[PDB]
Amino acid sequence: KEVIDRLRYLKAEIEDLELKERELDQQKLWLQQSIKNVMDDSINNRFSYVTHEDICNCFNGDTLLAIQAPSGTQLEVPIPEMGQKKYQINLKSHSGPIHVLLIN
Amino acid sequence: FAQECQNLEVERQRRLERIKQKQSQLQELILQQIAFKNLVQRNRHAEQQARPPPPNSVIHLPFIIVNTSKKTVIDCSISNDKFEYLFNFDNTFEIHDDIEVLKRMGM
Amino acid sequence: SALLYKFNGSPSKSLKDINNMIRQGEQRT
Repeated sequence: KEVIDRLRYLKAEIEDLELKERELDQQKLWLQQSIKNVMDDSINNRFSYVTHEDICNCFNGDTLLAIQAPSGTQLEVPIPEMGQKKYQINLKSHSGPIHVLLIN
Repeated sequence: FAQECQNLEVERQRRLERIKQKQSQLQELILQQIAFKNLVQRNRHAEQQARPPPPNSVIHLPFIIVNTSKKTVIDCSISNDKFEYLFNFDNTFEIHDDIEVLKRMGM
Repeated sequence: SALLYKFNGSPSKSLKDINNMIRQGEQRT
């Protein structure tokens, strides 16, 4: 039949697809690890910043608000319902205080 | 059987569409590291020709950029509950990440 | 009932969905 070895063929390809994902899942998990090791060198953390000019060059006009918080800080944005509509940002930081810079 | 053929062909494409996206975020992650490395190298060079003060002219990673209209009023509220911040806008806004601003500036 | 983002631990695809949600608002079904 045309279908029963449309099966055997498809069921022969997904394992190559399966192992490819296993590989891609291992590559991603210790690429992430290698990214974590770089951004916590104490020398690298010393120069992990951006200036006003950089922000201004990538954001034409308007009011810009820069919010800085420690890692793992959660940001929650609810739906623009009406109560006037509500546009808000709920910030939760457990590891420290947050720093807010007003860009001009 | 038949629907065992329709099930694997949908599942195939799924696997395919997912494995593809994984290989995309995988190079993005690479791009994230080289961009970070060059950003560090760039700031070290600038410091050899100048040191910028901490609260001003500098933003440390990680951070976000909130963009709204000039006529938009922004309010910041802290309550009795701990580890909570509440920002209010009377109009729409946009949020951008450290990763995207690093890409927009080159590396 | 809301979208979440994590500092240095969440994909940029998350913020894109947030920005789209804010810009579109409540939608007709």
